[PDB]
Formats: sequence, structure tokens, C-alpha cells
Amino acid sequence: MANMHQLLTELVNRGGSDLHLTTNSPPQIRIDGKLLPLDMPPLNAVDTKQLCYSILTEQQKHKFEENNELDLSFGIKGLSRFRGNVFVQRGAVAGVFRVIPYKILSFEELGLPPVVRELAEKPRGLVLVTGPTGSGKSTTLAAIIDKINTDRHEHIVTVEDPIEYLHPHKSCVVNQREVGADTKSFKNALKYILRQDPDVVLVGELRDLETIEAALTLAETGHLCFATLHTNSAVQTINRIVDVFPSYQQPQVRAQLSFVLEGVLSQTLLPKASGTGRVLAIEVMVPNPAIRNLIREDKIHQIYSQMQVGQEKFGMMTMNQCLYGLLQKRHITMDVGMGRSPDPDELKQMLTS
Amino acid sequence: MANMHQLLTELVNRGGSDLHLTTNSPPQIRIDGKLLPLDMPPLNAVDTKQLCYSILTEQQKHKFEENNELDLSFGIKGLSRFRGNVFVQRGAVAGVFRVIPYKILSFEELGLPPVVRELAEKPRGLVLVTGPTGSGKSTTLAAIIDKINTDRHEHIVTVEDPIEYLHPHKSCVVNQREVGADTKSFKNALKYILRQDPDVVLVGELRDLETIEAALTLAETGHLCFATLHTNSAVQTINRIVDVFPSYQQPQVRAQLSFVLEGVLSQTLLPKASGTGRVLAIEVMVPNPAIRNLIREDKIHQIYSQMQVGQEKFGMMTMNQCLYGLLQKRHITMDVGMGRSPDPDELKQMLTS
Ligand SMILES: Nc1ncnc2c1ncn2[C@@H]1O[C@H](COP(=O)(O)OP(=O)(O)O)[C@@H](O)[C@H]1O
Ligand SMILES: Nc1ncnc2c1ncn2[C@@H]1O[C@H](COP(=O)(O)OP(=O)(O)O)[C@@H](O)[C@H]1O
Repeated sequence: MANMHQLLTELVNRGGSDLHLTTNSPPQIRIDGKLLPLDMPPLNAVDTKQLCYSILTEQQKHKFEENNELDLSFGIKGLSRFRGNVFVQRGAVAGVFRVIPYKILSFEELGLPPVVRELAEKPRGLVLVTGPTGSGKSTTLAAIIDKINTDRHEHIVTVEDPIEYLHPHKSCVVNQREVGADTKSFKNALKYILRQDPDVVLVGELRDLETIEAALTLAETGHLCFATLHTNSAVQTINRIVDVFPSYQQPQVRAQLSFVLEGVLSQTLLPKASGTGRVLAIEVMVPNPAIRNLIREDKIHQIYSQMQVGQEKFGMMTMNQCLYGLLQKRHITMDVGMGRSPDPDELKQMLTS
Repeated sequence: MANMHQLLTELVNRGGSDLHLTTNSPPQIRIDGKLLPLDMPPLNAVDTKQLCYSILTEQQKHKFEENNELDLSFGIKGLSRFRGNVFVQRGAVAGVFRVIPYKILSFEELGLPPVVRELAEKPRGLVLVTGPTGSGKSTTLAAIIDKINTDRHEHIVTVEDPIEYLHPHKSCVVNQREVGADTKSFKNALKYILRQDPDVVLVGELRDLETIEAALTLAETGHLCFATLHTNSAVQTINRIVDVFPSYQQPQVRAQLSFVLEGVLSQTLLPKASGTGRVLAIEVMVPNPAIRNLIREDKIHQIYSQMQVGQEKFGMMTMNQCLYGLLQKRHITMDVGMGRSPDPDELKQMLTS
């Protein structure tokens, strides 16, 4: 506890990105991508458990002991907030701890096209921000919420496991519920959200069926609902939503999605051509009447063709079209663009044309 | 009357892998893959129970009597560590006991070519070590991991069922997770691995479609991912990964594999011609620009032709080329070499030439 503060302070003071605590090694900090041990004795299982437990609530200790996994965020007064992950290896506790910045970056700093700001102005519907873990999803969502919070006089409710970015009230009323402390579960929080007069709702990952129906219901009843998935493209995202349901109920889900879907953002971070930092590649799908019909008709695989010709009107963009632009601006190398293109032969064709 | 400790000492001393205790047979030890009876009278039910129980705690004895099954590992201080499984057959106790080596062998001692040492230097991507059970896969991976641990300042995470080779921290931080104790399952470990700030991850077998997608994501997000399959050749490895996906998504998977694949090692252990020990036969495919294109163009068949002529530059090597070298050094018989050649007529032509 009194030592855990000192370890996390040293992480901040020395400009490290991640702090590692595990047995038979001293605490180690990642500086410029590479781990460096602190000048301390190696930790034992008593140390790692005491250090990691010193920053947990009783609910988190019981959840950690029930699953041997725990994602969480916590704050240290006067320093910073931190995202921690605690797990078990070779019968002992281990932990990794990252910093959570206080300041939300703008759409421009993040490399987000103007269509993303227009999604933050939608009065209602379902907007999905997808990609793998650490593909920029939380950062993009924080920028969108911060824009809504700055510009609108509405009620934002977020349900998070855990809460990552904090949104102090601006013009909106912003309520943020952390699963396992503020609310028992996503299911329990969503049962009452319509009785809380929301305008904008962040529901997190579309984990299971129960959460998908809540997001579709919120989006169907006139609210703007934000959610994430792990998928890598607009078409793959829509198929993920439909295919989790029983065969008899997939028609209804497809009908609901065609009306309420207002945007799908699929992101991935690629190495910059300079060799330092990462640059955002994003596929943007903004539904037009043609795409909404393809969803209703169970013709999802023909939507990609529609995305190729909807660029000028709605700000839509296939993943290959974004890589083309990153290549002409020399932000990424040809190998990285080809190595990540969902269809390298198409990207080749776009270059010679 | 033989005790447990003398039996386990003989198993180690004779270079055996497994000790078998069951009624109406003498103790038998597996040497070079084949069972051999010890020069002792056959065991009865009193013997098998006394021998297996001699290495159990009181709690372990109780659990065995409740389920008639028990997996465990245990140590003999002056000898070695061991993995035991106790069960019941024909109303009597039976037992199998496996050896867990303490010492990782060098690349030369295992018969791995120098190009395998270079795989430990790869900054990112997917490396596959394939073959049937007990074909040396775990030992090869342990040799690679030890080099990374020695040479890099990065975070290595292994997920194992169970953990075999132990890796004390060297220059890396090494966390080793045993399925069923440290983590609930492979699926659960992989659910949190992206939040654990890893650089190198061992995920075990590409059991199902979901694990392949996890391995491609790790290799795509800047990590070095190691995994195994039960395929027997480089082409069989690439095909089995691609062919599990639906036909409409196989184009993306092939493009991904062409970018992230950094090596495929397909091994098999063959009995030596001398009659003692086993020798490694290995097919090595390291993708070069030509092979990566064959993957993108769906020309997997033609990869075999590239391996036949990529010997001098990149250290590539087909299985038949490896058997030829083992034959000239008289390490294997012609029948053993022929019994494993994927094309016996090709190996014959190489011998007469
Ligand atoms: N648009 C972006 N442009 C550049 N870097 C980004 C962008 N979005 C996120 N990042 C960086 O990626 C890292 C983690 O992103 P994160 O928000 O945790 O993604 P996710 O919520 O999907 O896991 C951070 O260091 C962040 O600065
Ligand atoms: N590269 C190797 N060369 C020679 N013998 C090996 C090699 N790898 C393993 N062995 C021997 O074979 C036995 C079993 O192999 P193992 O490592 O368990 O492969 P797998 O994990 O695929 O089942 C080991 O006890 C070891 O003595």
C-alpha cells in the first residue's frame, strides 16, 4: 500500500508506459518499449499479492479470486489515474499497470475524418466503434462523448467495465456507472436506463445477446446508443451482430439493424513510416437507403460494393480506400499497407489507376 | 518388493520418458517411444495401490478415491520432477508417470538448424511448430523462448496445459500460465492477454477457429506469437489454418498469414540407427517474398517447390531433404527414412544421386 504508491509514482516520474509486478523479479517499468528493472529486491508471492490487493476494493478482491482475472481502473490522489490488470501465474499474483490520461484528444489529433464529428451530432441511432483491443476504440469514443458533452444540453449515461475516461459535466449531464460497484451488471444497469431519461448511452462491448437487444432497443426508441465490437470491418461487424442469435430470430435482428444503424467505425493502429508512433487506419460505413435494404434482405456481402461508391455524399470509406490515402501522404510504407489490406489485390488495382 | 523411488530412478537412469504401473504386468518404461518391461515380477492390486499412493498427500488420496481419477505433479529432491496420473481399471489402481526435464537443451543438441536460432530474433509475427504428440514441439519452443529471454528486454507470456519447461527471468519478464490453475482456460487467458502488455505470447495449439483469430490478432498488433498444430508439413500447416474458415473469409485469412507468418517448423522424432535414442527430423519453411506471394495468390501447392531451392539463402529445408542428410550421416535406416517421407520416390532418387 505505502509501497504501491511509491512504485506507481516512480512509473509516472520516469516516463514509463507500463509497470510490471511479478514473482522472482523486481518491479519492472517499460521505457521506450523495453523493460528495465527497478533497483529493488525481487518480489515474492506475498509482495505481489499485497501490492496488487492494496489498490482493490473488497468486491474486486472477491471477483479476482473467483476468476483469477480482473480488469479495473483506480486513482491515486494528486498523481494520476491508472488501468490495472491483475492475473495469476505459477500460483502467484502478477499485475500490469498503465496510465490513463486526464485530457481527451480532439478529432484532428486522432486522425479521425470529418464524418466522425457528424456522427457525434446524430440525434438518434446506433453507432458502433470496432476493432481489436487497443485499436483506439476507447480513445475515439471519448472524443465523441466529449464533443457531445461540449455541444449539447442532453443526458449522457455510460456503463463501463471498468470506467476508463472521466467526463466532468460540460453542457450535458454525464453519469458514469462502473459495473461491479455502481451497478451489479450490464444487464441490471440496462434494465433501468430507459427510466433515467437518457439522450446518449454508452453500453460498452456487444458481449452477449442480452446487451445487443438493449442497445437496439435504446437505438430504436429515439436515443443515440454507442457500443463496441472486436470486428475489423463494417460487413464483418454487422454479421457478428446477426450470427449470435438463433436462426429463427436473425430476421428480426436484421430488420432492427437496418433502421437504427447510423455508423460503423472499424479501426486499427499501424506503424508510422518514420518508425516512431502509430497512425490510425479506419473503415467508415455510413448507411444509405441501399445499404439498409441489403441488411433487411440478408444480403450483407453486397454491402461492401455499396461502400465503394458512397464516398462523396456521406463521408463513407472502405478500409482499402483509407490505406490508399495513407499511402499517398507517405504516412505508412507499402509493405504495411499491403500487409493489412483486407484485399491486397484491390489496393494494388487502386494504385495503378 | 520394489518401491516408487527405485522405479523412478531407473526410469531416469535409462533415459526413459514414461513409467507404467498396472496389474498383471511388470513395471514398464517407455524408451524412445516404445514400452519395455522391467525385470521384475508382475504387479498385483496391492502393489499398484501402494506404489502410486506412496507419492500422494492425504488430500490427493481422498480426491482420487472420490473420482477414480487424479492428475498431479510432484518432485523427488535428489532426482527430477514428475507428472503423475492415477486412475482405476479392472477394479485396481493403475498409474502413469511422465518426466519433466529441468534443463533446456541447446539448438545444436536438439538437432535444430541455425535458421531456428534466427526466429528468436523476429520482432513480431506468427511462428508455428507442428507435429504429432511427443515430436519435440515443446522442447523446440522452450529452446526458442530461452534465447528470447536471454537476449531481449521484453514481456513473454506463455499459456500451457500444463506448464512443462520453467523459464527463470533472465533479461525478459516471463509469466507462465497453467490452464486449469493459473487461468480457467485458453479462451479466458486470451481474453485478457492484450491487456497484459505482452511482447511474446505462446498460445498453444490452434485448437479452433477462435484461437486462430486470436493468434492472427496478436501477430498483427506487433507481437511475436508462437503456436502449435498437429500437421506434418508446412503446406499442411498453412492449409489447415486457412481451410477452417468459411470460403468467403479465406481471402482475408490468406492475406493475413502472408504478412504475419515468420516460420513453420514441422518435426518428427525417429529412432536412431544405432538402437539408442531418437533424432529430430524437421521440415523448415521461412517465408521469403516469393512464398508470401504464393500465399496471397492462393498458390499453396507451389510452396513446396520454393522450399527445394531456398536451401542455401534462407536455411529452408523440406522433410525429404532432412531425411537425406540423416541418411548420409547414418542416423536413420532407409526403412525409417522411407516410412516418413511424404514422397518415397523422391527420396529414393535423391539417394541414388
Ligand atoms: N486515433 C488514434 N490515433 C493515434 N493513436 C491512438 C488513437 N487512438 C488510440 N490511440 C493510442 O492507442 C493506445 C491505446 O488505445 P485504446 O483507447 O486503449 O484502444 P481500445 O479501447 O480499443 O483498447 C493509446 O496509446 C492511444 O494513444
Ligand atoms: N528436438 C528434440 N530432439 C531430440 N529429442 C527431443 C527433442 N524434443 C523432445 N525430445 C525428447 O522427446 C520427448 C517428448 O517430446 P515433447 O517435448 O513432449 O514434444 P510435444 O510437446 O510435441 O509432445 C522429450 O522427453 C525429449 O527427451
